Amino acid sequence: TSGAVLQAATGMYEQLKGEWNLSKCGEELGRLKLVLLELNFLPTTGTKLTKQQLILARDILEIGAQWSILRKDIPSFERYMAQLKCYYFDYKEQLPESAYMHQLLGLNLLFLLSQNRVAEFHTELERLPAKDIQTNVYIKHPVSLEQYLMEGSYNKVFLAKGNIPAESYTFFIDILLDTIRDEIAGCIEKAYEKILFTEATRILFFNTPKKMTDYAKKRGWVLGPNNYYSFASQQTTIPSTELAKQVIEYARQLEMIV
Amino acid sequence: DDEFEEFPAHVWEDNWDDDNVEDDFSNQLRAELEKH
Amino acid sequence: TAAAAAEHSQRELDTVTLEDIKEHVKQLEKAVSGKEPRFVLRALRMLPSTSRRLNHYVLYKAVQGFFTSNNATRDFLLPFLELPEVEAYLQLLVVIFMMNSKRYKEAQKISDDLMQKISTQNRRALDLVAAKCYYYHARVYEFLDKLDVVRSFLHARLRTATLRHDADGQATLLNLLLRNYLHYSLYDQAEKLVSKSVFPEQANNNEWARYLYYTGRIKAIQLEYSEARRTMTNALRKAPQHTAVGFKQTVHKLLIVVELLLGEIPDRLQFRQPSLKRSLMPYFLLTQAVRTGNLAKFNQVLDQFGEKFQADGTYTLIIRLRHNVIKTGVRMISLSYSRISLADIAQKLQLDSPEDAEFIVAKAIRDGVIEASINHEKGYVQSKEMIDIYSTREPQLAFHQRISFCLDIHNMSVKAMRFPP
Amino acid sequence: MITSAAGIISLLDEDEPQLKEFALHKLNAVVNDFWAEISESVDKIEVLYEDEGFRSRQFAALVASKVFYHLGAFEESLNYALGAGDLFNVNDNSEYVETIIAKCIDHYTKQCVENADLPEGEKKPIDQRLEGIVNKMFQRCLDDHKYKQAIGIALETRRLDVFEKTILESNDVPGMLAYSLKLCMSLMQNKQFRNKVLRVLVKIYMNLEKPDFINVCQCLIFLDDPQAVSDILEKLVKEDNLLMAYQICFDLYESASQQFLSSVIQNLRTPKDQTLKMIKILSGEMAIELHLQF
Amino acid sequence: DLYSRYKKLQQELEFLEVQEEYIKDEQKNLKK
Amino acid sequence: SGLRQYYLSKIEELQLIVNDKSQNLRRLQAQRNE
Amino acid sequence: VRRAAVESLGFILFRTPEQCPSVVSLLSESYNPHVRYGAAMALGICCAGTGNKEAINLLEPMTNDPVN
Amino acid sequence: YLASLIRSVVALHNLINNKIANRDAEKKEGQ
Repeated sequence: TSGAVLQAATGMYEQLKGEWNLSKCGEELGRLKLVLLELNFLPTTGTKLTKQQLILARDILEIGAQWSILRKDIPSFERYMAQLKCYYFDYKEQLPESAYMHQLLGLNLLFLLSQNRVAEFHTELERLPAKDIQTNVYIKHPVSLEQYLMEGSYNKVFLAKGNIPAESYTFFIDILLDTIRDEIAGCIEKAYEKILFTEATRILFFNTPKKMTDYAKKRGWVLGPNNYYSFASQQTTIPSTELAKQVIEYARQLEMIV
Repeated sequence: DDEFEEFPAHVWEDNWDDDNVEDDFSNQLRAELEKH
Repeated sequence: TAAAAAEHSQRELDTVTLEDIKEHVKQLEKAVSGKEPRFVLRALRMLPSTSRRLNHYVLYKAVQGFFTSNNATRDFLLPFLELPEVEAYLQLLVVIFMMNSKRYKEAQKISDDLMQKISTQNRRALDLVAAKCYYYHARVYEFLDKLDVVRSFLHARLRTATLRHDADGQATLLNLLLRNYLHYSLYDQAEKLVSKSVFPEQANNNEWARYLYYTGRIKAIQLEYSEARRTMTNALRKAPQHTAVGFKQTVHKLLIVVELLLGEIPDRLQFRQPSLKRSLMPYFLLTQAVRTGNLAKFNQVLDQFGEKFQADGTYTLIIRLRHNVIKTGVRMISLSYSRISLADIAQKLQLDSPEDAEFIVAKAIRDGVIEASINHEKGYVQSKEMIDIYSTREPQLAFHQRISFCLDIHNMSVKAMRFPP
Repeated sequence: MITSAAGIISLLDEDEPQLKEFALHKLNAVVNDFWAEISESVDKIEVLYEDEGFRSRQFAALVASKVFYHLGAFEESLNYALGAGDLFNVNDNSEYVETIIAKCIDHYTKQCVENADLPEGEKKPIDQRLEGIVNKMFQRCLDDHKYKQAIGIALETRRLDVFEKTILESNDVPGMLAYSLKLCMSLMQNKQFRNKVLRVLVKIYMNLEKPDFINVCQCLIFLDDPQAVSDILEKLVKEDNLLMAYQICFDLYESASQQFLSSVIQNLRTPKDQTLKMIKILSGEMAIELHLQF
Repeated sequence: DLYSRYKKLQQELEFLEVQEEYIKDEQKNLKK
Repeated sequence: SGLRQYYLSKIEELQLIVNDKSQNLRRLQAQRNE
Repeated sequence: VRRAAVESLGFILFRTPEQCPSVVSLLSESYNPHVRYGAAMALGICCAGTGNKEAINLLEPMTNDPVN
Repeated sequence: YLASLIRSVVALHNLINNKIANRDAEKKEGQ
């Protein structure tokens, strides 16, 4: 039975590869997920299949994540990458090294940077081994982007656009540009006095000048005064009630018997 | 109380200033007077 | 017969040590036979030095002259060696023996048996002995480099220790579990556990110290640097004085890195103190490099002591360093200046152009480490005119925290004035 | 081994009610070791339970109960444990099961004590599943040949029928009756409940083969029911047991109050030499005379 | 046995609470 | 073996509470004595 | 009325004589002689016909009390 | 605040005095 079901899963994967190696992949991956349920989604120890499960686990889940990124669906990317991460970092002794892994791993790092999840980003970097941070290109590039973004060299962050180890690193560069614009905003409204229209266009790398109105049509920092890009800077009474509360608290803890 | 075994293990109250300067205040002042 | 005479004196000392063990036992019965709480700490505090003085032949005689009720389980100790709480104490002593003897198979088995025993007995004065047993079992598995099965074991045991409204066992299990997560570099599960567990407000000093170290490390990796620095500093202030050289070294190392990240420069009395100089010297060089802003010397220090960084565990914080190195420059500039012009920050911060100055200083303000405004109509970065903070509620608030604290110590001190009868 | 459960929880986001079950199975397999991670995702399982997703109604509720258990929110952990259905496996040595059983008993007892005082009609209902859990716990009490402590939990729960059943179906019925009477007289405070318990005890005493009447008379003195004692005495008269009747009467004199003794005497008045002798004993001539002589 | 112990301890707890409250009150009045 | 565990859990909780309450009561007794 | 309060306390606690020494020890060392007398009488009523050693221990010092 | 700090120090001193008194009593009882 086990051999037959493994053969069926292998045949479905071979059909998948023959397909592409979009929607056809959709239903094929659905059925493959069902068959994986049939078999072993996450050995979870104890069973110790030692079937080199990593083989089919990677097959299905990397192909699923790749189809996801071609589809531009972040929830599916999250699902597939979570599973893939489990398979990567967990069954280390049994699993054979997968050279086709760092791509998705660094792409995940790029996704975290894209959705401004710096905490999780650094947690996963820590999870990664030390050498890979400085040796591999697939991981170095997202590391480089995050380092630049934290330093503040947004110009270098932008110039890195052309530098991409593999075209798979796509749509997260775009979400990253959007998030970078949001962070630039954050800076502008937290600490400036007023930025005129020309200087706003120069600083915030907006879309074409006609849409330059963007992010003011969207965030709208009370713009309008004098020149429409006056930035409307977004920059003394005794708290008697609160002080009374605190002093009464002193009295309470001083007079209560204990 | 308990030595945390799980963790492997001048007389001048210096406070920085151990920088690298063109002497402390001799060549600096010489050049200062020279350019003034 | 010099060897014989030395053995004779050592065995007289051993009789003294056996008397000390008997006194510890007697204190344990004062607690449990007396049934009063605590006093297990009284009988236990001498565990470290007693472990130091442990001796093989002494224990050989102990495992034949002790255990008044000879339940025959003494033969799980006798071959390797060649009450409801005293038995746990003796078993912990024996696992200590194998520990220092480097015998980590019967050590693990005997620790497992001790754990089965303590788990079976649902005592309330045995929780402290259970805590010490947990710690040494973890250390056995650590010298054996599993650190994995212990995760589930300790984690279930923590569940039990928190169902039973215990404090010492709860804290120690939480601490060892966090150590396991950190040893496997799981700084997401570690964070979730710390977020959804509450540390006993009334916990041992030595356990507060370790918990604070691990929590500070978690936050430091997680990029919450201000609370990370507060936690590590409080951990250091909590740490023992005349001991725990290694623990102090590690807390100090992480504190140096975390401060450098916040943008500050540490205190040099650290690198002064003799117990640490050799340990922290790489961080001495690193702090020099960061303070100077000399990226060349920084790269030299990384290439020259990188192995120690990957050993202690700092190697990502020391690149986040690079970032906060440029940040440290801008913080010094904005600490001594009030209206520096951008073209003048470009230079004095080692930048390229006033545009890069705009971006970097704006991000510094966003991170809230320089606390200034900015103006690009003419191009200057005017700071905040300091307001006299005594016609303000800041003194109110500071003294409020300190008065609350003093009142709390008076409360806790008038409490705990137990009278015996 | 696993090193993260976020992968497993990621399945719950799927739209496949074939994948979801495997997700939940493994999640329950590894809750005991990764409760923390799942705590944020518990929100998913809540709606998954509230819906009708195949097995979602029971096994998902089980994992929800486990996660809330580890977290510490016992009050809402109970609400899901009860719905967990037959999956709760009331018979197993798992700290989760023992602890949720403890909480079940505590909550049931609180509800019972709170709805005992309230009128017959407006009583806050009892979750029938919780009732079943507690009832199986009691049946296990009995099956364990641990008849005692069932009396205690029953008295706490204020449910008497089980008190009757447990004191009956046991060895040493006299010993259990004496223990129950000691508990009833000494500890329990609520007078109405004490009266109910004593009525059950008196019924048990009457139903015996060799009835114990001294304890019955003492219980009736507690209950303040002199008519019953008068009928018992007339019964002992007709069915000749004169020594027992005399002992009951002397104990009645030494314990019961004046109004109670007068009521018993009146109900008795309402061969006759024995009746007159008992009336004399109850009135007190013999007792006072004997004490004076002593 | 077990239930007797449980209820004895319970009664002891309420009894001690009452003593606590009384000592609190008398310390107040003694201050006065 | 019946609800030995349940009764023991409750018993131990109450034992702890009574113990620390006795400590505290003796404290207050002494203060009041002063 | 304070004395009556303490004596009534005595009446309340007589099915549990061990407890009365506890409630009355704190009262017996009171500056109010009436409360002291009520404490003594409460001990009497509680531990009547029981020879409670703790009770006698509490009463023994009171026999040398400066108030008649 | 100064008052509170003084009160804290006095309270700790009294706690120490009492712990020492109890320690001496326990040691003497043991011996």
